[PDB]
Amino acid sequence: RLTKFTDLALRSLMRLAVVRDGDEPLATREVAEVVGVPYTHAAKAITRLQHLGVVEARLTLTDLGRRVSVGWLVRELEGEAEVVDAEGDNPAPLRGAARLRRALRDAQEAFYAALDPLTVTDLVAAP
Amino acid sequence: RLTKFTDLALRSLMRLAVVRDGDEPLATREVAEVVGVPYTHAAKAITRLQHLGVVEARLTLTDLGRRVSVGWLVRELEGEAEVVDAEGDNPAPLRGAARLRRALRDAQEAFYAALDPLTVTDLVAAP
Repeated sequence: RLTKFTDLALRSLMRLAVVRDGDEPLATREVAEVVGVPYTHAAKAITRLQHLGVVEARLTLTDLGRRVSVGWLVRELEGEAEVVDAEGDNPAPLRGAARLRRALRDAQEAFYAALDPLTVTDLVAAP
Repeated sequence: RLTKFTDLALRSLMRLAVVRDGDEPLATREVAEVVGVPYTHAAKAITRLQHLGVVEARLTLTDLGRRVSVGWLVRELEGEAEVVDAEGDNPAPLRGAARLRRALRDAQEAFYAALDPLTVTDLVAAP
């Protein structure tokens, strides 16, 4: 599974990918409603997506916002979760623990490897 | 990342892999201490590992307990977590949501694909 935040940001920019013509006014209120979350979590996602340069804030996607690999975007959004959340793991000494930790980091990289090929435009497509 | 339970069971049978000679008496009390968790969670892991046939309970590993693929074992331990935990996800309608859900299930399968090659004996090894 993923991160609740990583999820949130993905859904958010995925929704901002949707409208491309003069469809409507969309800001943090509109998208906080749309993806179905409080405004407090959606400001966090919108801003961390502005700091990663996908959202230009006057809200729309940037060209960066559309051509970016999702596996990398997930790495960047979920890596901070790997920092904050995994600091309170503190597991005990077990024989072979680090050899597993190696394997788990690898399988995670395969998870990310399957998501590196695709963009947000691939997510919200229409053949 | 993984499941707290999946983790727990892995560490448990990994510890039961350790002693193979007449080293000591090991039961659910000993291993609940060893991997550093309450007895209440460790009985759940020990039993779900007996129902998956890796632990013979008179506690040791079975031959099944040693030659099993970990990617499959994780699939089986974390799949029930995919049932219980993901029932309370209930996400809202988003354009392209199911195409993502496809991708996320795939990347997960790549995560598991990297863990399918290895056993518990590979985890607790010694070249």
